[PDB]
Amino acid sequence: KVFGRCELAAAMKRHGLDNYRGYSLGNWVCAAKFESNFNTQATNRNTDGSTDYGILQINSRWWCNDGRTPGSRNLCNIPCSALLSSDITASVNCAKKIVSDGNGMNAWVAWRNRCKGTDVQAWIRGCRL
Ligand SMILES: [Br-]
Ligand SMILES: [Br-]
Ligand SMILES: [Br-]
Ligand SMILES: [Br-]
Ligand SMILES: [Br-]
Ligand SMILES: [Br-]
Ligand SMILES: [Br-]
Ligand SMILES: [Br-]
Ligand SMILES: [Br-]
Ligand code: NA
Repeated sequence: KVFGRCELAAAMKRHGLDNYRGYSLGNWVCAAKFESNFNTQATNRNTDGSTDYGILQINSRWWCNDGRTPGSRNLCNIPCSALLSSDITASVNCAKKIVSDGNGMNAWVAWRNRCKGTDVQAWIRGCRL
């Protein structure tokens, strides 16, 4: 599923992402924009053999099991495929764990490089929230 901008903001707020660990809704939406362009089915293979999955491109090295990332962990205790569902519950649950890991949303390199320190409010602007 390819979410619209405000549709995702609504879903993310519903699932309790609005200011989770101090991060405003606009941050999470911006992160999704540049990670997956709002597409739940996005995948991207890393050079280390790991793979990123879903709206927030959560990686198989630490967070999910895809059964093809030698020596990796599954800290979110889910199949990586669950992160590709049109229902973003698994992605949100897992993301809450990642951002609580110590380095905040810096865990998402696209967030740090493209969202961090920007007017993130713009991403939820005009939306009925
Ligand atoms: Br957009
Ligand atoms: Br919910
Ligand atoms: Br915001
Ligand atoms: Br594996
Ligand atoms: Br699993
Ligand atoms: Br599994
Ligand atoms: Br949803
Ligand atoms: Br959730
Ligand atoms: Br933080
Ligand atoms: Na894994």
